[PDB]
Amino acid sequence: AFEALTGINGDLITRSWSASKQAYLTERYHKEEAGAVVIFAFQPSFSEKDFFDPDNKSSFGEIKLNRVQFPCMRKIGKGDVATVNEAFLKNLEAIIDPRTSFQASVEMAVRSRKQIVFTGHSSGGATAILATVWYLEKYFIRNPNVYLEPRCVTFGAPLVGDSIFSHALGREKWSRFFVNFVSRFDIVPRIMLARKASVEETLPHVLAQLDPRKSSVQESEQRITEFYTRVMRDTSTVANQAVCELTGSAEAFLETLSSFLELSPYRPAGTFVFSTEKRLVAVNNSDAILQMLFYTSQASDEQEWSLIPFRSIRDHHSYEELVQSMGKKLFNHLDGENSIESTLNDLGVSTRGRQYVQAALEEEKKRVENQKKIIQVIEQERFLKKLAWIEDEYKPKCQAHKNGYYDSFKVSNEENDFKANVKRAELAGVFDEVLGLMKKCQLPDEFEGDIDWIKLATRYRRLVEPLDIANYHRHLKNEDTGPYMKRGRPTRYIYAQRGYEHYILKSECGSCFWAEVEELKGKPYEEVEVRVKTLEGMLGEWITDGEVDDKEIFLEGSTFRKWWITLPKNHKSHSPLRDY
Amino acid sequence: SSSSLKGSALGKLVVTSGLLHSSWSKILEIHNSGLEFQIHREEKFTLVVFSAPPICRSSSSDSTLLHVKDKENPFPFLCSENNPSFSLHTPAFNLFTSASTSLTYLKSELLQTLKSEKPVIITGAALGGSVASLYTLWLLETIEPTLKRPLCITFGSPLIGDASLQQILENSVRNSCFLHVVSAQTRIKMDFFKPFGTFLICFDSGCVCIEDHVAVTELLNGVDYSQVLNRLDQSMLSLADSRLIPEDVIKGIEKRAEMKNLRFDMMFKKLNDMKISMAYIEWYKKKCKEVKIGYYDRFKTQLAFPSKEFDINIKNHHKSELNRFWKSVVEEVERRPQSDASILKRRFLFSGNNYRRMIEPLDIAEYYLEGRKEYRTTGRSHHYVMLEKWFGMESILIEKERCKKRDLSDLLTFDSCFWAEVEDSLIVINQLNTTVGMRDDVREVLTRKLVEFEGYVWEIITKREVSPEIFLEESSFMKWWKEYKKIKGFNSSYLTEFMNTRKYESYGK
Repeated sequence: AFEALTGINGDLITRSWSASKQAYLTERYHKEEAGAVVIFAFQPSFSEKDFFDPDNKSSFGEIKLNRVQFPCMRKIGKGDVATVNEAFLKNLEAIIDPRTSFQASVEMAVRSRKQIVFTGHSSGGATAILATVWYLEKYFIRNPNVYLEPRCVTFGAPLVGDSIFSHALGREKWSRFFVNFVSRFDIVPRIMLARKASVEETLPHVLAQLDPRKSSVQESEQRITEFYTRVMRDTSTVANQAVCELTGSAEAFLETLSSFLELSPYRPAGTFVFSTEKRLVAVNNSDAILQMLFYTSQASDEQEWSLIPFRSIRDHHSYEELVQSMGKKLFNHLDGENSIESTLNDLGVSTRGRQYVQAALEEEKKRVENQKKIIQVIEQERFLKKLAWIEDEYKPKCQAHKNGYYDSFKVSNEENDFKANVKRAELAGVFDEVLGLMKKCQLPDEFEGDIDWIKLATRYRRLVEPLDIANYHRHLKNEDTGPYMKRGRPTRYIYAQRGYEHYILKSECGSCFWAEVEELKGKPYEEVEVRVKTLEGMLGEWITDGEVDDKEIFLEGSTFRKWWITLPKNHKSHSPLRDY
Repeated sequence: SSSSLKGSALGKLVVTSGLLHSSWSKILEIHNSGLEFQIHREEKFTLVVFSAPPICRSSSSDSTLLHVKDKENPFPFLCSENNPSFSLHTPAFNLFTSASTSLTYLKSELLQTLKSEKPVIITGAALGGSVASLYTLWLLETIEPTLKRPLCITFGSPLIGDASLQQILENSVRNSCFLHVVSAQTRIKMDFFKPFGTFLICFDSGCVCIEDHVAVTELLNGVDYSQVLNRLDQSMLSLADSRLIPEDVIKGIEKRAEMKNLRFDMMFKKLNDMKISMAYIEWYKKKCKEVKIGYYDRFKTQLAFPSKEFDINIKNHHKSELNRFWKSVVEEVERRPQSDASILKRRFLFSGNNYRRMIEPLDIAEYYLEGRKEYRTTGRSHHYVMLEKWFGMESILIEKERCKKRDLSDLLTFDSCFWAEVEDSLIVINQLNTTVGMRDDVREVLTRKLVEFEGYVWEIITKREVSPEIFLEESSFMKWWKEYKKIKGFNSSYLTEFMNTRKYESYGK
């Protein structure tokens, strides 16, 4: 049951636990070899320099990833790069440097076709998450195979990434590799949900209290109590604000308040396996995980308000007993069992917390329902025949007239042009409807990921975007709001182009040829030399890609050809496409 | 259900943020027969506290009506067409006007503070909360999503407004700047006065944050707030909270919220077929240009004598729905800004600009066929000038070029009131030719009008800004030119020779 969902058996769990414990003594990582498995454990650093970087100025020690080193970790359409904790990131690129011999080890490990596992205790777990991301970005995305499928197993790790991080993980379908054990009271999962200033006072004492090696430090009542208190207050505010942002309701009142609040961006990423004295409870829903992080740790009654904080610290060192007593516990996947009220009380969840978790699950179900409805709409016969009528009827008949569809639309002397315009309007309407839902994200993370949503969008773009270019330059909208590329181009086409580019790569646009040739014509050659040259250089690449078709573009009546005639004798003589 | 969850979560959130405790601490500070107010400038925000004498019980029912044209009303900007008048609470408004003097400079300073991107809070006690609300409203006369706006926080205040003020701010962006805290045992007879802004009802089990005013009505219809704040803090550490407010109220809130969200996305749906209606209008304009009449004068003719049913459909089905839709758009957006960066993010603004420049001539024809006068200053409806101004505001930020050697056969004229001016000049020529016994000074001032309009025609022509479809034979413009040529005698102007050198058909090429 457990292994079916998570993809790892108890043997690998125990071996990663032992390797993580071994990694304390080494420097920054320990390499263990068990037959076909190669486990890279990472050394936890319980110093407060290793949770909030000193040179970082933000209130959570977070930084945007470099888009070159972690390209796949971003929103493909919008273009926003993800946010990671800079302490752990600096740790990762410190270990990565060629002098450390980590990279040669992992590459000889992939040459030997071994199951690579990244693991670690509390902060070693965060370093393991980041190293798993780096590995997925450098090796798994180049030549994907099941022989390269990594695994990340963490025990009481803290949150590493923001919402865009978890989204990019869910989109590339990578969030299944990660497993993060969290006992019912461990505090290190919850720490980075609090502000730096909220815990900057009592952080050194508690981090010394959390280090397993040096038990020389002695417990202080008030430091632990106060640290746990604010950690829980910041957690409660972040959780309530995630509840209020569920459906987007009452957002404006929240917006007034949001201007008065700082909230942790970090969000759970991957599968989280809560553990008790009787049960294992796996969750995969980031928002449900976030609500459980607060409501599971709440006190059963006020008399226990004394016992809860101390146990917290103690429970950060219970993973030995956890792994040893793993088989005797009862397991049940929360997201899949349709009756969770008994499980939540068993976990330690009040009534209202149970309802908030229920609401997060219901919102996930509504997201998948919205995906179902969009799939039903885009597959119907009327939409497909609207897309087809432009390829089977408009473009061929406009090729017959030796002018082309883009010109035939521009001059617009037939009923065909009116029908083309109304069809283009309705197509743009449905694509704008779906675009907003994706921008809303009321859609599952895999949507931008799916190839079918990608083929449909790129076909629609290649067919219809020249029509819009013609509509823009036909009614002199150019002379009103500027060049098309800057302010005229719709968002849907940019989303589609970026989705296609990301999918295939893992005047710059293809279907924007007409846009360029518009600004090119009518100017002296001495100033459009370089632009004309770049266009005709890429022209062949689009023709190889398919975006542009020579049939249409090279007809006698076509605007681009009649313009290219006007060019300088020397240019047309030495032009690459002279033979056309 | 989702709505009760959002309410209780927002309540706990606002309690945990800590604003309530700081504001009540400052109120206690100022606490221990006129309005007294203090300021508290801090590092995180600026705070203001008002305070008023004990509430006069019977003297609190009376109200004082206001009007848009009245200049005793300090709020001319919030009232609008459908709501030009709104009454207010009498003692609250009295104490606000009484103290307007120094809080004028205070308003200048607080506006500067908000310009500095620093938060601002106003707060109030039992009766001074009403005055704080009035001051916040006076502060919110220029609201943009990007600009920082204040926030009012009130404890135990009675109502200040009637149904009309509640209707002015029912869904506006200003209702998002008020927060009242009422003990669930407080009962307010709301027969005449109506509440507004977000409410926070405090039980002993916990608080609940309401936004729908109907729910607030049914809850409050029909006390030391330090005690209930302490009970809130205690309930923050109480294991169980039960259903405080009845479930039928939740039913109502959920129903109204769903209705509002579907009503909102309906217009995003509708714009797509509005574009198709405008495509039909484009076809109609093309056909009217074929017969050398122009769709303006053809539309006028058919509006006088309906003969073609195609034009009957154009007028009754396309234009009416375009007008209704865009009126609804402008009426809804100016109370709830879109996208933050601009009203009508980008599709609505540009589509509305094209809608205006294409459809306002038809409304001008309908206006001047009815026999009215002076359209530009008296005729055009609100949404037209709103669209024009909102496009002008962003038309300067964008970089554009207007080539000289282009076809203008489909150029829509930017000054959409061109035909109104043409018809006004036609009317003054009709006067100068037909009326008898008229004075001479009036004759020369009408010649002033005529030469002014001639220059206006010439400035728009030489600027390459007018559609050549005005030079059609059956057009109203060429008829007006024939009249003005008859009555001009032999005065000579570049436009007059321009009309005589027969270069007007070479125009637009």
